[PDB]
Amino acid sequence: YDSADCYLDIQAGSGGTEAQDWASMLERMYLRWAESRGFKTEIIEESEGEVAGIKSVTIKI
RNA sequence: GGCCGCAAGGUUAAAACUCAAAUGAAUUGACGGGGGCCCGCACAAGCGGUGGAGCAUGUGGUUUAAUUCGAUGCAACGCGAAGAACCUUACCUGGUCUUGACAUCCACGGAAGUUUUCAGAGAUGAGAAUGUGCCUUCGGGAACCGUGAGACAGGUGCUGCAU
RNA sequence: AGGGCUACACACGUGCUACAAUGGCGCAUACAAAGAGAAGCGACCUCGCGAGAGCAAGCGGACCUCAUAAAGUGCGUCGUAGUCCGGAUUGGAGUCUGCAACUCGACUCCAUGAAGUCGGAAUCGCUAGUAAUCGUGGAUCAGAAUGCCACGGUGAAUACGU
RNA sequence: CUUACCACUUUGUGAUUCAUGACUGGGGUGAAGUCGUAACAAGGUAACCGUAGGGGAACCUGCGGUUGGAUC
RNA sequence: AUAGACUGA
RNA sequence: GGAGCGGUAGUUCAGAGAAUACCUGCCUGUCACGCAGGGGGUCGCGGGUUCGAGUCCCGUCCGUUCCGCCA
Ligand SMILES: [Mg+2]
Ligand SMILES: [Mg+2]
Ligand SMILES: [Mg+2]
Ligand SMILES: [Mg+2]
Ligand SMILES: [Mg+2]
Ligand SMILES: [Mg+2]
Ligand SMILES: [Mg+2]
Ligand SMILES: [Mg+2]
Ligand SMILES: [Mg+2]
Ligand SMILES: [Mg+2]
Ligand SMILES: [Mg+2]
Ligand SMILES: [Mg+2]
Ligand SMILES: [Mg+2]
Ligand SMILES: [Mg+2]
Ligand SMILES: [Mg+2]
Ligand SMILES: [Mg+2]
Ligand SMILES: [Mg+2]
Ligand SMILES: [Mg+2]
Ligand SMILES: [Mg+2]
Ligand SMILES: [Mg+2]
Ligand SMILES: [Mg+2]
Ligand SMILES: [Mg+2]
Repeated sequence: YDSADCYLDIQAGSGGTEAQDWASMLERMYLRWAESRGFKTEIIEESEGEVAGIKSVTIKI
């Protein structure tokens, strides 16, 4: 699968809302890194956090 | 498990495991959709605005080689900035330098300086002339430019949760 | 050295100008305060429709310059229309600083003439020379204010009360 | 030789105790999850006790009792 | 008359 | 296998609309709730009639039903 398209799943953990914000900060830099490499970005699913951030994101790169 | 009861259940009554506390009275604050008494353009009475339009300016976001850094409820957002074409500039691209742009200090060479060409976007580099002066134990040098050290310079680099 | 901080599918904050008749425009005519000026303030005269240009006094200033204040008053006109409102945007031609206004300054002249007809939820300031409104000056600064700081002109309404 | 006593051993049925057993009831710990906000102020329907019923859940309601309830 | 909730150094 | 019903906003339902949902701006110290302004599907898929089709007709996937028996 070295040349296969990758699918990234980011789920928040310990930290609650702050963890969700950290997850949102984590996915943003992954998307920007993929854009810099030229890879296509596709938001498969994102379950927005209750207060801030997103609990879980699945993005196809 | 035993006894009692139609039943609901009552009475007697543990163990494993887990924690370093649980708890009572009182004290100082803080808070209450508790009480009482007051103050402020805080409401109430008025006047004029913003939110709709265009433009100026700042910020978040996006973009970008860079879109420099900081300020984020009131108490950030015409804020640091009482003023970015160059400079400022701390950012990016490219061309360059490496005791250095900026300081002390050692030794050596030179006055310092003032003008002309020269190739480069410029930094810089190659020259060419001009003067080569002043205090002066006339013995010195003093200043100001270069060379070679190497102790050092340098940072708008991080932490305002060390100050 | 050049470029960027001025980038632009958007959102927010603070302001300026308007949506006009308590007004636009043309003519005439009164009343202020405060402040700065020597690599600076710049008179008078001449030229340019204009921004400004040439020449050249005065002043280190209660002396000279910046420097006609506007709102106001009189007359005329416009006559309720996106208009003789509004001046965004754009084309052309210029002036000034500065080595150099392409990115990216200010201003002038001709031309064009956008939205905007009083703004939803919501929200702000003000108790007297205050609010509202009108001009003037200064710091920064070679050039670059609708921002900041200060100066005066007209000048209200309302407060039963907690 | 025989009788009596009697150990080993055999049968049936109970008791007690240990280990284990598909499944199942509650209990204790969570540096983060979902649903509410029941208690602490008069906690926003005063709280609690016994009892009965009801409800995802903390809990709600009826009857009696207490102050270990504020304002008045 | 209505009015809920603030994880973890 | 036979006889009917359907298939439409992300979902559930009407015939291109409603509720929920989703943005944006408010309120709030922040979220929720609440207020205000918006957008969102071209009718499961194909053909044919029709000047004209989500609609009418046929075929096809797709789910829903009832029946499929007597020796
Ligand atoms: Mg028992
Ligand atoms: Mg009021
Ligand atoms: Mg506006
Ligand atoms: Mg910034
Ligand atoms: Mg810093
Ligand atoms: Mg620059
Ligand atoms: Mg430079
Ligand atoms: Mg501190
Ligand atoms: Mg800037
Ligand atoms: Mg500009
Ligand atoms: Mg003076
Ligand atoms: Mg006009
Ligand atoms: Mg219009
Ligand atoms: Mg007062
Ligand atoms: Mg000035
Ligand atoms: Mg200036
Ligand atoms: Mg005034
Ligand atoms: Mg409660
Ligand atoms: Mg209660
Ligand atoms: Mg009940
Ligand atoms: Mg009694
Ligand atoms: Mg909750």
